[PDB]
Amino acid sequence: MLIEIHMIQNHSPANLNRDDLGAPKTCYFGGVLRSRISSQCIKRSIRTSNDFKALAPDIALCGRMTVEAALQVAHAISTHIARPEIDYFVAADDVHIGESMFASACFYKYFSIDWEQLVKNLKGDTNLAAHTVGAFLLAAAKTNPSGKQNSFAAHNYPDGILVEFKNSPISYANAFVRPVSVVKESDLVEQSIGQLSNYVNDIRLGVIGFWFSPNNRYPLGYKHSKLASRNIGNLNELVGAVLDYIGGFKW
Amino acid sequence: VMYNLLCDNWVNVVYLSGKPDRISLVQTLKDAHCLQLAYSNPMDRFTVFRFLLALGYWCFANTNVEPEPDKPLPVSWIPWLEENKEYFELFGDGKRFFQADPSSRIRAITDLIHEIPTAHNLCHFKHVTDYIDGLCEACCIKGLLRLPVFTTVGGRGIGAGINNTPPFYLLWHANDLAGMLAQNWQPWDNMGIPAWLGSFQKESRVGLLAGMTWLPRKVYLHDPVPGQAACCSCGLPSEALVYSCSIEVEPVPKGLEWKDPHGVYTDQGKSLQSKIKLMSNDRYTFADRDWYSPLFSYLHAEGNSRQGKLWLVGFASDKAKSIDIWDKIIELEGTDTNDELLAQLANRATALNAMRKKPLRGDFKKSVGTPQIADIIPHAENRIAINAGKMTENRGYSWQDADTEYGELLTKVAYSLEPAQTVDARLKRGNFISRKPWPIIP
Amino acid sequence: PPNTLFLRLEGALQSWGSNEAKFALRRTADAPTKSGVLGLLCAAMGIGRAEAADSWLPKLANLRMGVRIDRPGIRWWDFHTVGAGQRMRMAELKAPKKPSMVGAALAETLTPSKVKTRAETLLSRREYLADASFLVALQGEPELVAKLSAALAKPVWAIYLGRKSCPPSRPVCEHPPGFYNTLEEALSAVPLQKRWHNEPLPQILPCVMDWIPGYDGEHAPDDAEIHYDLPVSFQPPRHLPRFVIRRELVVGEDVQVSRETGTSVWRPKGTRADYNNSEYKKVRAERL
Ligand SMILES: [Mg+2]
Repeated sequence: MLIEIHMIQNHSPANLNRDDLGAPKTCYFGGVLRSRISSQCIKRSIRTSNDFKALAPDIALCGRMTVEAALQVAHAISTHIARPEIDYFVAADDVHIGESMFASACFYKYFSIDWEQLVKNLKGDTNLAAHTVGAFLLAAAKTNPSGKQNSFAAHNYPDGILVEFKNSPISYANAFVRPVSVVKESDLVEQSIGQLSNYVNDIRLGVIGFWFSPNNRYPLGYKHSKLASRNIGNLNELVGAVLDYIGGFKW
Repeated sequence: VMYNLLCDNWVNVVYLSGKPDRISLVQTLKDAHCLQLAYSNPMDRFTVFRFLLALGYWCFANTNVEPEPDKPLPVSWIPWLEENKEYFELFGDGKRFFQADPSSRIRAITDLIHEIPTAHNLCHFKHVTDYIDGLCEACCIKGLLRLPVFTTVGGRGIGAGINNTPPFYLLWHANDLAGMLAQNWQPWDNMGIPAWLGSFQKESRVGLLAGMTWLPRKVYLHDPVPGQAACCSCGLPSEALVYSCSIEVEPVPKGLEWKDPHGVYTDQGKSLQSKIKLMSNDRYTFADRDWYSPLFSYLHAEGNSRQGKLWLVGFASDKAKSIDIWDKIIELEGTDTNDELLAQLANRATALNAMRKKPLRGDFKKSVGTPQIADIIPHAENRIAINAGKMTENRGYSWQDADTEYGELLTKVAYSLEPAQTVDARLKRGNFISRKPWPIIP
Repeated sequence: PPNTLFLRLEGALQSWGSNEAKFALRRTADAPTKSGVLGLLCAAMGIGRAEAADSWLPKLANLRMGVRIDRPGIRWWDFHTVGAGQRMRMAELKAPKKPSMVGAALAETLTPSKVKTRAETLLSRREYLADASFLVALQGEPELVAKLSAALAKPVWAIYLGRKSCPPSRPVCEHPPGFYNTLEEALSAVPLQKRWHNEPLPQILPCVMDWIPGYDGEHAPDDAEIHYDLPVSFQPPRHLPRFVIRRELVVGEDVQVSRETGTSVWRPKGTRADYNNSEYKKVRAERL
């Protein structure tokens, strides 16, 4: 059984990951250029952080030197066309013009957890496997890369999570083939979550899922569809729901 | 304990019917027209080739029979290596192949590979531990034959091979053993003494047989100790391997005017090496492999224009670490020559650096300039690079025909770099889509 | 009964490594290689890495490999850093004098403190392919294809697309297996799918096929290539050259084009209720 986490978050003007020339990392999707944050950034972003440190843990989850790690992280991708910009800065003497650059985008992320490998790596432990899964959930919901954060204080918090228990690993990145155009009667986040809605409404017509949104801000689906099993209003409650669907489990 | 190349099977070849195998040197000389040499790394495929080249040169030297094209190799080649059976041995207390007297500088048999890390190298992409894992005799032979051609410097007091920096290695490819043997048969009046004969001497200032088989290092190669896992080079499950040996460094004396036929030299006589790294610095931009360097050069000094497949081997280095080795194949016939256009084609990386480095507006010192163009350079480069043999001779594809390939990707870039909805936005995109690389001859 | 199964590969980014990477420069190939699909199928069945070489790899290596190119990728590069702020493991060990004790006898005396650590930064650039689609159609025994399809219906381990960070965005088990005589007819049988209504469509769809040995003899053609992606062992890796040909298939005569079968844009709901509709007048009258 695989536990799959769907992740939509908005981010302020900053530069978390850069290449050798310094540019914001960028992939190609849907006929245009996409803003990109590496999966090997979210790893060593969540990993070795203080909030996550709460048989040995953090080895069965993410490996180090035939460890067979049971967590897989994918490349975050923007839901609109990448729009880079370059800032001009000068230096003082208090007694020449350079260039820095930045990008702003809303990213979709995707998390997958293998339960059987996690239990096998726990030497038969089961409460510890669910404990580590919960720990990774609370870490991943509240972790950012430590990029150029002193100058661009990018400390945004998410806007929707849907969790899945499907039979085989499948992402929803193909929902963002068409780039999102902002209309007057909506915003970027609402249209992104609607594009996520009109790809889970399909497939079944053509499994279950727990959904959470903070104080139920941007409800999944723009009708009364049952595209998500339950809609919840807390991060702890969503984690407890995940543990409850795994089995009798208290947080 | 006892190992002989003529009898024991080490030559990893693939038959033309579709079955790869490992047969011996005598058997490869026997069949020689229904197979191809099967070695994934360019180094082994070049070294086994040069050893067969030296063998055929010595067989012509002591037999005086040429190998006719589209025919089996001469039969009289076989008994001469049988008579001189004592000169091809891998072990024993006596005459040894690619070995010399032992010494005290004890090193494990891992430095004989440029891709398997040893000493202070980073074993992050290949987890190797010293005096734990070793190589088989076929792998020992393969690592032995690479010292003449890919010997770079080793720090303080240790030099390179006879060619100093190993340059490009260009040769002509064919689909059977006689095919490539028969395309590079040009002999010389002076041969020399190859390395498999008696104790080599520098003597005076070389030739053909002695030129290729120069020994910058001596190797010990002790007997295979009974250590067992499988392998690490070709992964084959095998028997007792060798784990420790000796290597001493032989300096090359000053002078010694030697010209490698496959090697490529520059205007000053220095070697012409690859132009690749892992980083796009202020004086380099990462595009693809450099197939355009040894072209306004091969086409005037050695090799000239001839019909066949020109195989390019580009082996990069810096100090004592290899970074990237690649191969390529291009098709030519000899469709005239424009010296100026070949010169511009030999000088292209500076044009790419100048195209990347251009500021979007204004001008600033130490300005990196448009790094998304640095992202899209490799795709148009690899779309261009399929007809390298057609760009070289200018049959139907030109610099201007190569210029059009950038338009689609670059129009895709212009939307992102100017994501506005003004008249000025689309006009800047139109000016931006007219950026083309410009030719620089010197 | 069906004799050949079908696998669908698609993702935002993918990479399939070639022979031309023995260092920190990892280059990719144009198409998914045989070894990649063999590894994914071994993961889906759940065979051990030490077990693949024992009567499990050649059994599937006897199959015929067939790939079709729906839409090819843009060559992309990602800059990778290893060991920022940490100390890495280096390969040197002290010389144990006598050469009689080496290998496994030496490894019994190895300690965690015997190793030495170096703090540096290992830089690499890895190539990925963006927006690419492929179909893998493997022709084998009908029982073997049934076992393969049952295994990929529910994979024991998680599956990726060449590298562990490349996720599936379409089902690999989307296509049911069928019975066909040739790989060409099988690759032409699976149709071509569109995502949205107006987009470029490739008029030619390249296909990669294994070179049939024909009768006894029949030396390889001049237009065939070599490829070192026939795996014999996976720990440590052992790879074997193979013969590869290339064929092409023109769209519109042996592969059809399917419809969109869905909606791409999301858009808000309908405001602007009509005041001339009959239901409006009925509800207005009842409310009055
Ligand atoms: Mg070996």
